[PDB]
Amino acid sequence: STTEELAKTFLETFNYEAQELSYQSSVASWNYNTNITEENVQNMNNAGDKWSAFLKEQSTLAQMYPLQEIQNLTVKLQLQALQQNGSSVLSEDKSKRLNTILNTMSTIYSTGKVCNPDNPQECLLLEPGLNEIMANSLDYNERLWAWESWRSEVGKQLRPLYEEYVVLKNEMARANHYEDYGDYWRGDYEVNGVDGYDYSRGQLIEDVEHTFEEIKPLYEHLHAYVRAKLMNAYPSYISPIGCLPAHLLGDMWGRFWTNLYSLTVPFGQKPNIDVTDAMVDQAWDAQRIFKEAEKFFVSVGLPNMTQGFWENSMLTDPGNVQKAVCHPTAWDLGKGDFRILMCTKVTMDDFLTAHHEMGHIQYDMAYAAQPFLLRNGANEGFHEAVGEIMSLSAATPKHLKSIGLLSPDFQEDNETEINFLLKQALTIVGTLPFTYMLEKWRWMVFKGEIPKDQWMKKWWEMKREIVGVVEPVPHDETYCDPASLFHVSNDYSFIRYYTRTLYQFQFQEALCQAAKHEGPLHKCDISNSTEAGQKLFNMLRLGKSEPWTLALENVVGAKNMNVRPLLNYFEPLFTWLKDQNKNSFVGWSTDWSPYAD
Amino acid sequence: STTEELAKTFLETFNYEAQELSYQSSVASWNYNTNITEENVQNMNNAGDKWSAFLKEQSTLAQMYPLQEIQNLTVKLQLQALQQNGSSVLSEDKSKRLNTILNTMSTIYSTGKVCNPDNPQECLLLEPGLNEIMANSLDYNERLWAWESWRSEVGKQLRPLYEEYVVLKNEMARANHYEDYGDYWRGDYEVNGVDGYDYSRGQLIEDVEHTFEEIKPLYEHLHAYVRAKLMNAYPSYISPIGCLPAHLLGDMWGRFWTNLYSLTVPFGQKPNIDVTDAMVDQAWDAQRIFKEAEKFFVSVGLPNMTQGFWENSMLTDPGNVQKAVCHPTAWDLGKGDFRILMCTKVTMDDFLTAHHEMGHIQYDMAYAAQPFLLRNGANEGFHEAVGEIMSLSAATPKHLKSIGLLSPDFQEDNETEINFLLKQALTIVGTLPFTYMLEKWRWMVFKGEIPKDQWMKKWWEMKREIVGVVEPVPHDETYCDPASLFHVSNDYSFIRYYTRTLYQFQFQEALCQAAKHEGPLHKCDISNSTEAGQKLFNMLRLGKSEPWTLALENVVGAKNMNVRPLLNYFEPLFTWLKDQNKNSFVGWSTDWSPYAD
Amino acid sequence: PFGEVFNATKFPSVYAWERKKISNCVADYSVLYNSTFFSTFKCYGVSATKLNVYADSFVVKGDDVRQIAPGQTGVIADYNYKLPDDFMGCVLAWNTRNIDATSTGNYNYKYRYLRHGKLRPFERDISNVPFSPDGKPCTPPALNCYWPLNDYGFYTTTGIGYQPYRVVVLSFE
Amino acid sequence: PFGEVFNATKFPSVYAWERKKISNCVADYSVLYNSTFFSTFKCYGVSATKLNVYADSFVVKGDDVRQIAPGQTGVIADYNYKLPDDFMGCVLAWNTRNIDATSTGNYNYKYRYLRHGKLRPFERDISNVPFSPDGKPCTPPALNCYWPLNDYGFYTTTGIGYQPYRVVVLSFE
Ligand SMILES: CC(=O)N[C@@H]1[C@@H](O)[C@H](O)[C@@H](CO)O[C@@H]1O
Ligand SMILES: CC(=O)N[C@@H]1[C@@H](O)[C@H](O)[C@@H](CO)O[C@@H]1O
Ligand SMILES: CC(=O)N[C@@H]1[C@@H](O)[C@H](O)[C@@H](CO)O[C@@H]1O
Ligand SMILES: CC(=O)N[C@@H]1[C@@H](O)[C@H](O)[C@@H](CO)O[C@@H]1O
Ligand SMILES: CC(=O)N[C@@H]1[C@@H](O)[C@H](O)[C@@H](CO)O[C@@H]1O
Ligand SMILES: CC(=O)N[C@@H]1[C@@H](O)[C@H](O)[C@@H](CO)O[C@H]1O
Ligand SMILES: [Cl-]
Ligand SMILES: [Cl-]
Ligand SMILES: [Zn+2]
Ligand SMILES: [Zn+2]
Repeated sequence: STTEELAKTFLETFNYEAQELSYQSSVASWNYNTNITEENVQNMNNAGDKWSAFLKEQSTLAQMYPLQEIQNLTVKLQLQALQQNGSSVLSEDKSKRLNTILNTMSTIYSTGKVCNPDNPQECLLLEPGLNEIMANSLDYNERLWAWESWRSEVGKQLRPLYEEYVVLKNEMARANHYEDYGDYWRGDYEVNGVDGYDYSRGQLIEDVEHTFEEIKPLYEHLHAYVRAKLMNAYPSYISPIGCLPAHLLGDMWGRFWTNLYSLTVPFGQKPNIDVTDAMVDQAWDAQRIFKEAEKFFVSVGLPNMTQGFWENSMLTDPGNVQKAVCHPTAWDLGKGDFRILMCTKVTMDDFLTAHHEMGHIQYDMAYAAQPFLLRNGANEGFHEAVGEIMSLSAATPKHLKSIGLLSPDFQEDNETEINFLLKQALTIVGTLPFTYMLEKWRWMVFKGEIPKDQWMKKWWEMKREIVGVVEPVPHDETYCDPASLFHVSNDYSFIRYYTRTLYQFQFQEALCQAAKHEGPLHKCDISNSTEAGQKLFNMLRLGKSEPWTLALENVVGAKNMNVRPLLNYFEPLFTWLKDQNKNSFVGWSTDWSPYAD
Repeated sequence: STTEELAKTFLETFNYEAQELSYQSSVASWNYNTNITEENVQNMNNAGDKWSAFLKEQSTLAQMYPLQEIQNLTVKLQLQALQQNGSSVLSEDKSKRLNTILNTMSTIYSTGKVCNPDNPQECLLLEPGLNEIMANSLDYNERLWAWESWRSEVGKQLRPLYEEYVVLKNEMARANHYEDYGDYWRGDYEVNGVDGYDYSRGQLIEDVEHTFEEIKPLYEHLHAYVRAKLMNAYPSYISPIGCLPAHLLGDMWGRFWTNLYSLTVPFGQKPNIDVTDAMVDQAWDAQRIFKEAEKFFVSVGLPNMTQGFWENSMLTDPGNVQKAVCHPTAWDLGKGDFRILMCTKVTMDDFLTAHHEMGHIQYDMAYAAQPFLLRNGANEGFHEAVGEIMSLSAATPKHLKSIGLLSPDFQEDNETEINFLLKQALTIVGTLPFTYMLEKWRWMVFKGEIPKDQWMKKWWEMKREIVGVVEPVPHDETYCDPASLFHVSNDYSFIRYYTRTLYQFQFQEALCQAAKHEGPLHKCDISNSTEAGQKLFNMLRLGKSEPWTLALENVVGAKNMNVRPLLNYFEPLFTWLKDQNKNSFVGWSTDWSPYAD
Repeated sequence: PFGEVFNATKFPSVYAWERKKISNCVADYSVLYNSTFFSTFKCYGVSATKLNVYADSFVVKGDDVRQIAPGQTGVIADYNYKLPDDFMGCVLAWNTRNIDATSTGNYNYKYRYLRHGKLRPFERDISNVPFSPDGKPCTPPALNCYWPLNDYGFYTTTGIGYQPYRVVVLSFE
Repeated sequence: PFGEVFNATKFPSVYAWERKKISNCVADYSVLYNSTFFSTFKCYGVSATKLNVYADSFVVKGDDVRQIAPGQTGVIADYNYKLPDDFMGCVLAWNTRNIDATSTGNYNYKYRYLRHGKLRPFERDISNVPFSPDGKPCTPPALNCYWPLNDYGFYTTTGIGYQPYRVVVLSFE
């Protein structure tokens, strides 16, 4: 028996052993999140330790089989996946220490608090403390305070830790034959052997940068309009040719402009798309929210939820006495056990949230029959992309009508549509230069292209150049502003947010095309269109099985990320913008700052 | 004074006089074709004599100007067109006689009636009586009757006249230094002195056939597919390898397979693309058709019809008491007086024709800007192609939806697409061999290659070889079947319909490029494309002031006619026809006869 | 006394235009302001009042009206009736299909289509002498000799640009 | 004496499935036909009665139940219990989550996942010897040595396809 025969038998033994440890890991981890007891945190650790120890043991064993001795993608792919070496490639102490760093950065961002200098008896966290301010405060200075505090207290603390984090993390990636840690992360998008369907790590930067140029015009116009609008809410604070003060953007970082809607809304006269109140009028309970979601997915020819989902899911918060974490999630425990943990409130945002979450379950269900190691989205940018799709079709005024939620007399005049579209751009378009920029910095830091002594100098240079955004207070290298955002100081790649964002529009357009939809792409609703489901299921059932390029081509009919569908969605807003900006400056000066000098 | 000098003044004079005479001729000609009164046939002749005599009196005087000594091309062409010898180049008797043949043939055709063997009182005229039978009967025998009566009554009558017409028209041809009348007609396409834009007479034959070879595979299948379908319609009258019987093709001659749609429709449970029923159901009238087609040309950027067009056109049959010639015609009387004469019926073919006809009018308006002598289509085929360009866009389901002849909810799939492409093929593709074959016979006859004692033998040989059609009863040389067509017995070149259909798609491929059109060519509607409108108009206003070769190149980028566009337009159907045809013979034997029994 | 020019039963040919002198008179002008009857009302002076004139009348075809203005390219401005480059008042014109055109064809109106040099402003050529493009006295039916006054021919059924238009030019001094 | 088979308090692991021979008896089969208690009831012979047999008990996973038919890809078919190509009677399955699974995990049910060559119809492999894919004796913890027998792991919370199913195969001669 050859190397390939000895590999299958090795993998098979893995899948079976992995199913049990992993199922135990998940159930324990679930019981925790749903029943926070000291007996449970003990169990989640118990099962999480075994399952992790096992992986390590297995990977080290899996490395005893050379993967270029295998002419068989399926198995080759599995063996490669299991070859997550880890920080085990480093020495005993460069692994313990690194994990020490990883944990401390985490615990600092999670426990970090700042206190009101005018009332030091009230110390605020990020959530919900500072966050509330950054979303709702109209006071420039209060806003300035929170913004600066966060980066000045927990920022400076993470600075040293982050520096060592970068050295330690880089060694690892080098020892795994990657250029740097960045290159390690780009790896997720790589494809070796299939022809044309291949994709290199660097091709990602290329395809991100090329595709990003085609976004500037839109963003610049979005920027120009919001700048004008903000000038009104903070007169004298903002220059009409300048960048936007970083602390005025709707949240702690300006990752999303969502909360700017109140003061950037195009037609403030027009009322709600919000059916929050329409839903209550019919005493709708969680049962109906999900049954509906379920009905949505069955409409495109996909399956009912599993009996176990209805039996084992947590649909409503028990309040006090048995408390739970309430962040909405889709759980794929294994052994055909699917469930959602979500503290359903009765809002529209939650009705829609159910459609996102249940997208995941539908995806997870589709790729169940794949080899254990291969059950996951095609890349990091896939799962959420499928999630957002569902949210998009459900929220269309066409769909709320269909459900019997929107008043059947409400017509789609040119104004309600730009209103909504702007709200969309504030979150979807707004976040793209921020996301690109963030990784751009991160990537360059890992290559050595940005020295320690110019970390912050180069960050803000890029926030000005790339994002149109400026520090309201100047920052020396005592700060580490980037790490003051969850993903940075918690070691998660951040480019998925970009690639997904495009994927999801690629999906949409192609799914709506499959579905004979007539109007603007933004009013689309794939509901009732089975041939859409089929076009989607074709890639949904693949999991991590075949290269994301083919996975995409299955649904869109092209081997790459194309930004063109993204523009298409926002096309009627883009025109309005170009005209609204008739006498506004479009673009920014990198030189002007609010503290000036 | 020089020469180019003295020439201008003469042309100027000719121009201002010509206009006056030519208007009086048309306004005469018109009042006849809309009121066939005795005093009107008088007047129509009169002005038309005072006009032809004039041109003759002026043609001679034109020759007195050495054109190959003039350096302004604008005036030379004008001078050149006026240097036309016509038919007065024949002797005294040979001119009155030819004109008598022509007139009699015209009258034998228009006055022909057949009377039922079972009813010497019921007689039917071609239009509507016979024609209705041919467009609608499912009765083998009825159709056999109509078809044969027509060729026995009118056809035999015409035979002697046609033979003598051949001889007299050849004599005029040779007297004007042409090989034969065939070569004479082939002249329209000729261009001398331009380099790379020249085109010779014998070069058209070469081109038509070169290009017809490429159309064969498509026609062959269409044929196969319709044969199978006609076998179900007429059980046991057709061989699965035989040519189609000529009285079964949907009209009196099989010029168009259009009326075979109802019995050849690919997918008949689909919502009908023949909007005739839709139109009737919505109680549309002639006004609605034309007013609708006007709206189409406005949408691309062209002008409305003129106050005169609406006041003066005849869009319906007056009935009896006031009788007219119903042949659809696009009139350019002169002095910016444009109208359409049409006995509009509420059908889809008439809807399409309205656009075609109005197409002509729009072309005529466009080149009203030109010197009198240059106010025409770039060649005989340009006008017809322009008509058909419009008809191309208006017939798309996309456009029917838009006018509301198709439900706004009408959803396009691959079956509706095939239905549409099939119906288009029946008309467009199916006329190609018929037309090509009709002309070749004529051409050959004029060339002398065919003797009197073989006239019908060679027609029917060619019907079998080239068109795959067979006479249902045999025909000795008392018969003259070609003359049963209006164009044959009313002395009109036919190949125009061939060239037209090529140019047609050439133009469309360029026009949809201009309208920034997405998918396959058959899905393009140029409506609302001012850009596409602009392109067309730019070649419209040139009139006959340019060689068609250059004129064409300026629209589409090609010196010659090209079949590629047509072929692309039909591709999806070709591919589908090939697979539909997998259980039947594709092609035909020339030996099977419905009468060899 | 304006309703004696416009409102005149008859009007002359362009090449033979008439001029009416208007002195010692009061005109309100409102007879012209208050009118959608006029298809053309272009003033190269103003649009006001002083209660104080030369009116030129003639018939031209629709598309020839555009030549009745300062500047202007040919045939009606060139050989018939030329307005001076600056010097100007108002130019009124109106569609007279139902008056000067007959469904059978009206050819009374003439114009000059051949002349040995452009007219100066306000000049008036009345001659019917046969024209030769190189000096030469003429006698028809000889070749390269033409009678220089063509008829219009105004039918009821023509396009607007071919229909007859009565035009009155007002001058001030 | 069929109730002594269906309703036996415990069931065998597939790899060590039990054959119980029934002769000199009369049965109605009505005790079987009528019952939504049975998830799978697929016969591969007939559907009548004669009052005359082998009964094979065991447990597999929901998704495995399909493998207990003539044909079938394998693992449970391949290495544990193989039905014969043509020859056959009936096959009865049913959900036993409440009996054969716990919220903690139940791992008493074994199956074989490695073997040199598939089984012959009705063959039974009871051996538990360390395995290497090219023969050769084996001594784990060594690489490429594995224990051929796996534990099922049946939990209340799993999906139906992962729930334990008590299966009974009836064979006719
Ligand atoms: C021949 C081939 O390429 N496909 C097989 C596939 O059928 C099977 O699932 C796998 C075993 O894990 O091995 C191979 O990849
Ligand atoms: C300026 C010049 O010499 N060109 C003229 C052209 O303008 C005129 O329209 C044409 C008609 O006779 O003759 C010449 O081509
Ligand atoms: C300007 C133009 O060319 N179109 C006009 C349109 O304005 C008008 O409303 C309509 C009604 O008579 O006639 C024409 O379509
Ligand atoms: C042919 C076509 O698509 N016409 C559309 C028409 O349906 C639409 O209502 C109108 C108003 O914007 O514009 C376009 O002309
Ligand atoms: C007699 C003649 O054809 N002249 C034309 C003239 O009408 C026109 O204004 C000019 C514009 O370029 O071109 C020619 O010179
Ligand atoms: C050796 C292996 O594990 N491959 C299996 C095989 O049982 C099956 O017959 C084939 C279907 O084509 O592909 C896989 O599912
Ligand atoms: Cl920051
Ligand atoms: Cl015939
Ligand atoms: Zn999600
Ligand atoms: Zn035509």
